[PDB]
Amino acid sequence: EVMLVESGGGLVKPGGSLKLSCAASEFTFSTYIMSWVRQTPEKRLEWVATISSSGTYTYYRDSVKGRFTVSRDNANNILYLQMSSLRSEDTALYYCARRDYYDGFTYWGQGTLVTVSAAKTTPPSVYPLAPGSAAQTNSMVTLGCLVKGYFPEPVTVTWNSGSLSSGVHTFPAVLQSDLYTLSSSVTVPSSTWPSETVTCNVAHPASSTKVDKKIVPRDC
Amino acid sequence: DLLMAQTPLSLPVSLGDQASISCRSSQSLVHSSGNTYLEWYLQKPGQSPKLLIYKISNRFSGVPDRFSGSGSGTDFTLKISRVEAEDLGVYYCFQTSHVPPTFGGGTKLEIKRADAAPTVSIFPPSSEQLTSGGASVVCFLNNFYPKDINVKWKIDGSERQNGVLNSWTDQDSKDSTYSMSSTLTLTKDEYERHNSYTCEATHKTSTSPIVKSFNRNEC
Repeated sequence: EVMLVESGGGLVKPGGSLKLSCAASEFTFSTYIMSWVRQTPEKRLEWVATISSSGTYTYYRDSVKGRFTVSRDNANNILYLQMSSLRSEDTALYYCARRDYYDGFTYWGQGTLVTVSAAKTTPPSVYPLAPGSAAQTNSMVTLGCLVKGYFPEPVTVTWNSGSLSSGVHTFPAVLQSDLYTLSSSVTVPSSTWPSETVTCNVAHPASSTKVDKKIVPRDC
Repeated sequence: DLLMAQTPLSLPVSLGDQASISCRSSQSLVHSSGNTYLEWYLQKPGQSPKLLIYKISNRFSGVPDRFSGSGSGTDFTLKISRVEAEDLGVYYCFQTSHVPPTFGGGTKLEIKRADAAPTVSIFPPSSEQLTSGGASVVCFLNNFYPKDINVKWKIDGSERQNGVLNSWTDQDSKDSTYSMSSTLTLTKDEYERHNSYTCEATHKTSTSPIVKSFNRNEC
């Protein structure tokens, strides 16, 4: 039941500015210290900012002081992070977290990704991966979707709007030429495809794009 | 500044066995009050970090007894008395006894399980791509263990490295395996001047190559 949902992430130019928000529910938000914590591309965690329950007192990691402002809306239960003079250093997945005084960061949101770069927003080209030169070993079939040439991270990939998750591998994006490329694979029973619809759902929030791609068998 | 060093960087351990992860700070974490504000977090793959321990040894809500934290001064240890597959991920220590609050760099816990051979599949470039002037061939190598793998591409019998991009997942919780994709990208022009395309792998479980191939003219 405790929920923290961040938004506002995406691409920003070096030296530019952005505002993250974090909507909280199912606890009394206005009586908790709240924090922002980021995770760098090298997977290190860095504390960013903390704000007192009333908003009166704020604390910042040195490297953001004078650049970031943490604030809150205790009526609507929203935590904010205004970010200016952004730098490559600031590229990270940003989490809001409830901070229970000295008893920890107790609850964390899902994170919103911020990429600071002069490259351009590019929506993905999505291509089906239908198996070739195969038909062997076990009774499963593996399918996929190639998600090619997009910027910035992230994308979200589901299969049949989430129903097929248990057979799913989505690979990490590899960066080639200020563009990312990934693939996602789904393995289902040989009985269910091609007799049934398998569809990958790709969302790229930075370009406000969603793509649905039904995987249909190759033929001559 | 106050720095925190974790060791080991990666921790391979078998199910039901014991693991211990250590965190060492560059100065005493004893705050001026006499308290020590050391916490541990677990980030499971694809999730947000989760609090396990606060104030050295107190377990957060829903954290089982088989996790335990101890230490004092500059040396702290998180212990998992009996490792389950769900304990997989990266463990981070964190201090807020001294300014500024800092995390350790993380310890990856790897589950040591039985050997698992890759399921290899090869995917010819969709004809939808080719109008773009490029062609991407994808090869999946799924659900194998250990992570060590040798993947090559051949084109009409000759090896090809130029244009190959590889990516690999983290260990998967459900079965404790790794997966890998390998993608060979050519211009359409070069793609059309070759006929046979081949992804092959060797692994602990298969020293003779696992070979998946297709012909550009087949449909």
